[PDB]
Amino acid sequence: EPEHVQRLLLSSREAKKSAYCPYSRFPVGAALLTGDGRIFSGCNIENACYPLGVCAERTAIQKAISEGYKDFRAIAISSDLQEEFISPCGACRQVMREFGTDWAVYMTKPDGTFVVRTVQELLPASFGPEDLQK
Amino acid sequence: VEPEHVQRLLLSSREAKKSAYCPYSRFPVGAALLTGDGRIFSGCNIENACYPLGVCAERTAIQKAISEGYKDFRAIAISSDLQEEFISPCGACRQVMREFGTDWAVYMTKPDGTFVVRTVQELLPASFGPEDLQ
Amino acid sequence: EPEHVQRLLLSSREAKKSAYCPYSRFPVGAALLTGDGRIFSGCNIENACYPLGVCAERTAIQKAISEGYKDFRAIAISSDLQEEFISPCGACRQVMREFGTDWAVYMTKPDGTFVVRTVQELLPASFGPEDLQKIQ
Amino acid sequence: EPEHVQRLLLSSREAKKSAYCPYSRFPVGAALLTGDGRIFSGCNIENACYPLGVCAERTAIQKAISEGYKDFRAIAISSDLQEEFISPCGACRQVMREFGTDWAVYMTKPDGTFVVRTVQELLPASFGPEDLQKIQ
Ligand SMILES: O=C1N[C@H](O)CCN1[C@@H]1O[C@H](CO)[C@@H](O)[C@H]1O
Ligand SMILES: O=C1N[C@H](O)CCN1[C@@H]1O[C@H](CO)[C@@H](O)[C@H]1O
Ligand SMILES: O=C1N[C@H](O)CCN1[C@@H]1O[C@H](CO)[C@@H](O)[C@H]1O
Ligand SMILES: O=C1N[C@H](O)CCN1[C@@H]1O[C@H](CO)[C@@H](O)[C@H]1O
Ligand SMILES: [Zn+2]
Ligand SMILES: [Zn+2]
Ligand SMILES: [Zn+2]
Ligand SMILES: [Zn+2]
Repeated sequence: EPEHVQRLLLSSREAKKSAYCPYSRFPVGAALLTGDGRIFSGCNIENACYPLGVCAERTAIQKAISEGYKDFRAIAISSDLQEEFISPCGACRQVMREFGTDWAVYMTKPDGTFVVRTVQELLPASFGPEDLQK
Repeated sequence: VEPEHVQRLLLSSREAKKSAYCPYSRFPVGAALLTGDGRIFSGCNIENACYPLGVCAERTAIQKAISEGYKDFRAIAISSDLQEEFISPCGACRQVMREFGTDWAVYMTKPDGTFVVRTVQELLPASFGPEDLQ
Repeated sequence: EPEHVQRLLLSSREAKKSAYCPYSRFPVGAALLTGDGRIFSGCNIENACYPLGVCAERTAIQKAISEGYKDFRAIAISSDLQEEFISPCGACRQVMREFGTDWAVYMTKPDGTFVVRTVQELLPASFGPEDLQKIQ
Repeated sequence: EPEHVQRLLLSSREAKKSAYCPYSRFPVGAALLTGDGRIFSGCNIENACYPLGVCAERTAIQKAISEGYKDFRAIAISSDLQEEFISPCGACRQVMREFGTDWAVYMTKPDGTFVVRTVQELLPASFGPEDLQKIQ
């Protein structure tokens, strides 16, 4: 829905302002839209020990889940990288996939252009909960 | 930390634990942190079918706080369903805590409300940190 | 099958025996084939704190890199799932991609059947070194 | 220094040469001594996505486990930092603890000086395997 898309894209851009990224100096914002229209946002949060950082998409998803929301319709991602749409890393894709494959990922540039792909399209033939079921 | 803030933290952590996404371990964890200005942020563990892609309660709480512009932390309380052990932060959580200072308090609780309190410094002595990269 | 595929399949199946997986009871093996024909094995190694585990594919890659090998041709993955091909998680795909998009992932079943996809296919529109302007 | 200490320190220093760290430009080496005398080396291996990196200590431990070794006597860590002994991060401490608390961590400087602490001392009142035991 055009109302929700625009709010989501702006929320992702705004979330970027809170990024804690003194090591990469590469800020990332994300915003997730739930089934009932609520938006949760997040940013990357780095650690002196690089592996202990977290991505924007996961900050947003983790916030939503902690507040009792597991039904996601879309997630938008923003960065300062001008030359390419910001794409989720594989770890973020796997966390997205834990909560379904059919939902939309908006990969943006600072100028407001974007491309959309589903979680399924971004993580084909995925490992998932089904592997551990039965 | 005032007994009133401690009680608020204990209740917040236990309440947050109810939202835990942990179908793999069936080991729910909640956490609540207190900022300098008295705001409380809570979190829970959020697991993934690929075990390494989960996140701990403490980090969900810290990441939520940072995403909303708070990096000044006074205390964090942790809750679990383990009756016989105080719930202790894993080393990754200790390292994320340490990114935001060593002097603050960690309340490791039991379900009955008894707890052990230690500083981040005490839990992670001679720590790796931002100074290693200066 | 070609000799190198036979090698990948056997080494990956063997690697699974070393899995440290008391929590999931889901053992995974991986075998990584380098450009010069050397195979590096790996397995999942879990931790009481679930997020601190590592996957088989990353164990294998990390072993190869630590020994000075960065030219990877193929990696095979093995599990105990008889009725599913074992697929790499997104984190493993991202680590694979750090070392290139143009190499093969063999997703196997215990009966020795498999599906092959490239890293590029498994991680379309990949985040990577270009995002940090490291390709210069 | 005892012969096994000399070996640990030299192997850890040598392991640093293999570091894949184009993002931090902060190379780390580790050397893990098993009960039977075998040394496993490791180095940090970074990723364009910073969280997908791995530390030297875990590279070494994961290699050892993958080859069937779980009895660890000591681990030494090396870096290019002259001003500070290189200390393991909390994640590495937690992985060390999965395999016991009574063993030794040598935190070194490039000049060969070091401080030694046990895993227990570096990770007091630790979360561990017992937290997840079925019967309590
Ligand atoms: O937030 C992100 N989302 C994408 O999925 C990948 C990249 N990032 C973050 O960008 C910085 C550089 O890797 C890191 O801080 C990293 O976590
Ligand atoms: O939230 C946690 N806090 C402590 O730091 C460690 C343990 N956990 C969580 O407990 C489950 C079992 O490892 C996992 O889901 C794990 O993330
Ligand atoms: O080794 C793996 N490779 C694939 O990328 C994903 C699955 N795994 C491992 O399987 C167990 C369950 O998630 C875990 O121990 C997990 O790390
Ligand atoms: O290997 C390490 N051992 C210590 O436990 C912590 C630091 N590191 C590594 O140093 C770089 C900067 O955080 C990173 O590549 C990081 O993984
Ligand atoms: Zn990511
Ligand atoms: Zn933890
Ligand atoms: Zn994996
Ligand atoms: Zn480490």
